[PDB]
Amino acid sequence: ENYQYDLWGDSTETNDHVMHLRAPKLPPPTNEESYNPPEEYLLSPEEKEAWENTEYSERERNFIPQKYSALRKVPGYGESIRERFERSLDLYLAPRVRKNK
Amino acid sequence: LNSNPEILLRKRRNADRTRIERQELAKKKREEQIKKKRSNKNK
Amino acid sequence: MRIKKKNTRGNARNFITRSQAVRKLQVSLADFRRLCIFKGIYPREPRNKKKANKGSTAPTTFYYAKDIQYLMHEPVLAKFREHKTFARKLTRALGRGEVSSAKRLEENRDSYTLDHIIKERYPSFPDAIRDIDDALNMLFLFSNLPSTNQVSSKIINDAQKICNQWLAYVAKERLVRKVFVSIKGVYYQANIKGEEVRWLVPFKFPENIPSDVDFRIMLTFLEFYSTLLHFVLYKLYTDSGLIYPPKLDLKKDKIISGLSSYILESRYDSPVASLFSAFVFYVSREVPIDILEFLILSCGGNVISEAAMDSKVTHQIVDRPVLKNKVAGRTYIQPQWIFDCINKGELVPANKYLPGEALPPHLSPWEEKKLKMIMMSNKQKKLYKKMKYSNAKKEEQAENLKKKKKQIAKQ
Amino acid sequence: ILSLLRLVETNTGVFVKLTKNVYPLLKVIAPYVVIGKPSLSSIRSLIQKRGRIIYKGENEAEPHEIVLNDNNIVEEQLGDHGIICVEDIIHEIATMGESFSVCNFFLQPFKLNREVSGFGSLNRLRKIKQREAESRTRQFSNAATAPVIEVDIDSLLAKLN
Amino acid sequence: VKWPEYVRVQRQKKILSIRLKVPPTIAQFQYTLDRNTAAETFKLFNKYRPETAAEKKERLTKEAAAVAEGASPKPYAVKYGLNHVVALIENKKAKLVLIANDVDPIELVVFLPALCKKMGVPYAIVKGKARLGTLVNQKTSAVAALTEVRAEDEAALAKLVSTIDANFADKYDEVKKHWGGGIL
Repeated sequence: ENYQYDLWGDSTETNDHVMHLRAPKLPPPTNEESYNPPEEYLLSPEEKEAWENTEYSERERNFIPQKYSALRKVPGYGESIRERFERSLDLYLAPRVRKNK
Repeated sequence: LNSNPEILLRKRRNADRTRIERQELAKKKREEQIKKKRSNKNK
Repeated sequence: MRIKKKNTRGNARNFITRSQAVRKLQVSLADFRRLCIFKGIYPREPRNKKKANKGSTAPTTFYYAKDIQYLMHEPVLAKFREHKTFARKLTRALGRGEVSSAKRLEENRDSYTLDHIIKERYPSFPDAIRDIDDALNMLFLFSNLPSTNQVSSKIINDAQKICNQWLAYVAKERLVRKVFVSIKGVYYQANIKGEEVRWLVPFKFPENIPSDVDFRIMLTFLEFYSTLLHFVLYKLYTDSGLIYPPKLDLKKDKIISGLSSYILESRYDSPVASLFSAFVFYVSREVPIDILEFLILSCGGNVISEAAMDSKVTHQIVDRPVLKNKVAGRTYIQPQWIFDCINKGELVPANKYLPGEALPPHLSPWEEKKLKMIMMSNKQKKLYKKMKYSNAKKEEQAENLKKKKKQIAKQ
Repeated sequence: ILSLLRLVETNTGVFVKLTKNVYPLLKVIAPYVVIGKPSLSSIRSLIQKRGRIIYKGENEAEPHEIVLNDNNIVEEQLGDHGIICVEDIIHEIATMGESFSVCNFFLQPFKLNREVSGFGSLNRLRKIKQREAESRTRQFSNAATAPVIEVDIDSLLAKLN
Repeated sequence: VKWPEYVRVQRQKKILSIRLKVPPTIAQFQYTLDRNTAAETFKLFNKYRPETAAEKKERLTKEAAAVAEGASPKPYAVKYGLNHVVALIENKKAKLVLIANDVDPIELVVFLPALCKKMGVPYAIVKGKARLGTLVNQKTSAVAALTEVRAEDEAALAKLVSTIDANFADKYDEVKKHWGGGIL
């Protein structure tokens, strides 16, 4: 029996009591880039190389939007480990600031 | 002025510089390993 | 008082440099970062960067003084030291030639546990479920990984086990609200104690691991999220549901090794949880099963696969341009129908989802003013011009969508 | 025999059917290979975790072996035999059919990771423990009437995945 | 460059070890057994590790857990104390006596090669007190002996004697003569 006990129980206490706990910000909800998109989202041939010309991390999308007729025709997305790794690095290496939008 | 309090991650600097650096470093250690294999076959 | 030294007071004892944190802890940078990952400690931004330094404008990252000063007395740091002692005392045994004493050193080895580290991080259960957003994204990625010399098979098998426990529970107590299939993977939304968690599952294909990524940073995140998930799942099961941990049928794990395996014993509120009740779906070979059978069993349907072979069935899910059998008893669907029935909740008509036709666009569930510019200050002109440009860059992109829609609709 | 089965590389798997012609050749390579009848999960998890396809690159390069990422690649290379997707390949591999000789040379060999996978502190001792476990779980008969040693592949591929 | 005190002392002691003319009972060391024969001596000597404190404890609790509720031959091991080795030579029970070349006071083991040549004990000065230490559950051992042996290892031991006689004692008959350390 490893990790087989309740540790919270009746736990009402919040950790956001000192103003120094910067909650790690849940990543933005995904907006219109599905396996089957409305094909106006599908990028123009000039911007396909212009997107590849721009340096990484100063880039709006981490991906090329693509159209697929069948669900079987959806490729295994290769740059997926890179995305979680970069998020992991963003948690403990990127400085957290309290901002007013 | 009706501002919403929220938290913001600043862009981790030298992300692209180190990215390309690790891209190169990985390939270099591969090639050095291959050179080790050949030179050990000359023993 | 004597004249106080300048750059030693306010922001100088409020913050510390990385180098000063590492040195103060007398711990390696790796192990400093390992503890930083476990404790949930991050660099913080001062109002003055140079007053936070000792005067210097320099590329520097600042930690909170009392945060590092609080990390110093901690059981995990002491256990890291114990691992270092164990490391040399093992290579002493191995390097000499004695194997039995080395094997005995493995038996007399305890390890650090991340138990008390969560109580101080997420004191309440609803706070832990606010983190499980990012926790389930690592873990479901690490399930869909080939084991390398970086990452052992035991690591991936335990991660996949937790993944299957999570999928089993969400399909048990019927807690799904939204689905979204993208290029990246498949997103889910789940009211886990009524706070809507979100998480991503990749497609079941071999994943090309780059040599660029660092599988030592990601392993510690896995190590923290793994234990966090063990305690979450115990809390969930022992509160409202089942015994923990559930067993798994051996000859079921031999067939699927997915979700129809791993049987779980015990001793609605939403329209999505009431959908597909008294419906039996025959999932064909062509579709991915483990990404789809989760959804059917979650809502209230039943699954019979083509794969399991290697009645009551009312729908078949098939992705072929030419379908062979065509019986009168079944209704034939391309999976998009399921991915819309979950999102709306109202059971969308299957007339736009027949095998052989193009699917619907699949939406996500998510003059005088130029003259009155003059009487504004620079601290208002800069801001107003920025807000004008931000609305302009949105509206012109909206015009791009409209122009592209018109240029495509002609074709 | 190891050229025909394309197993020149160490830590490398392949699927074959065993008949009265296959079995005599199995006794020759038995000190070099470890055999066994896998289960449906061993096959299915193995193909969805590892898989190579030798085909043309961008425009010029031929010898690229990449990954079983897609199903449209499966269409272009197989297609007309009745095979459309990766799961259909799993079907013709698990169940002995017509297209088995078609897809068996399509996934050429598998690339299993080695056990333990290191030379160091923990890894040397773990290799020592497994190396003595080898001669217990596998014997070299050396006689002309050598009984073919079959082992659990569900347990072995739990170690190698 | 500037080094510490102790570093300078051990480097000075190293060059002092070379540049002085040395008495022939010393420098009878360092004219030591070569790599192949040393590895082959240990391929035999590793088969007779004295039963380590953990192994002895677990076995003698196995005797208690079995014999109290519900014949063995005398076991053979290497013999490893200087009082005991110079006891065993002159008994005469030693068939192969291994002597370390690096000993903290050199004066400890200076009589031993010549006492072995006197008694007719087939000795070999092997390189490293650490290397002798490894085969014997100790940090250092200075001496290791092989009195009795299993019959499987007997013929190998007798040949190890004859190899060491030919390789060591015959090549280094000049070492009883010749003051070492005249290196320019």
